[PDB]
Amino acid sequence: DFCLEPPYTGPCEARIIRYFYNAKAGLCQTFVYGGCRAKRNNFKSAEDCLRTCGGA
Amino acid sequence: IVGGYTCGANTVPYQVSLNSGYHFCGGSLINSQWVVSAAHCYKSGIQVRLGEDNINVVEGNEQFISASKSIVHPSYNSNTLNNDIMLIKLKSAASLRVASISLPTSCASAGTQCLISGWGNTKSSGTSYPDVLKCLKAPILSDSSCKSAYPGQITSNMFCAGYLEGGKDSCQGDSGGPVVCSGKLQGIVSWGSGCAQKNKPGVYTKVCNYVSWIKQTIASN
Ligand SMILES: [Ca+2]
Repeated sequence: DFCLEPPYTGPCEARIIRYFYNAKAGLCQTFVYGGCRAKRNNFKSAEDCLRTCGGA
Repeated sequence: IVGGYTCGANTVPYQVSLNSGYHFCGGSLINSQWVVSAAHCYKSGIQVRLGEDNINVVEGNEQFISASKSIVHPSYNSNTLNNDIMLIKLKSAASLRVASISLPTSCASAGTQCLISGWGNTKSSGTSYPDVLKCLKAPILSDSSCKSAYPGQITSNMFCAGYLEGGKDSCQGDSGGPVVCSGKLQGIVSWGSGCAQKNKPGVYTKVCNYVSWIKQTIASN
């Protein structure tokens, strides 16, 4: 379940704000994504995040 | 920029901030209407901010201009990060605190270095984004040491710069920013393994290999 994986910033240096599902808190939180090599628990909006991972 | 120093208001006139409601990447002004940055900084709705020092407060020397076009290198590979370069056309020309940086005539050799600048994170372990522009002088490293640091990940279009001891490096928020050597734009902040880690120098897009692509692309768009 990719929804249970920790957020992945990646090797690139950008400071792009994305969302990830935090199974412990039961909600989607923001994190800094570097711009490349994104894993699946990485969404552009809280809505996309909740629709895909909400309640996992 | 980890281990750097405050550049000083508008002392790096070609440095720009890419904004999408917040600073997410840097870039370099190479023409009154064109900016060079990293391909992985591609985003819709980009506003380019020129003449910036403190990115959080309006000081009066700024020019906020929307991008009209964003051209990512046709051979950019999001997996290997090869050809990580992009051109952004400004909706209107900037009024040249603000100045363009020259493209290189030749590639720089190991030992040269260069000035790296940006508003990225300043802590190796932790998070701390600055208000003002930070600067760093780091030398270009040899291809062999770069390849030893990142086995099978370095292409001919990338070069390492920094210190093997660690402590001085580019970091998150610096991507797309300039690596200027001898008044010429030699690199674009691209990637690395963590920030300012020992034996893991920063990796940059080798600009000297794209000069003809840049000139022709600017001219036909
Ligand atoms: Ca400002």
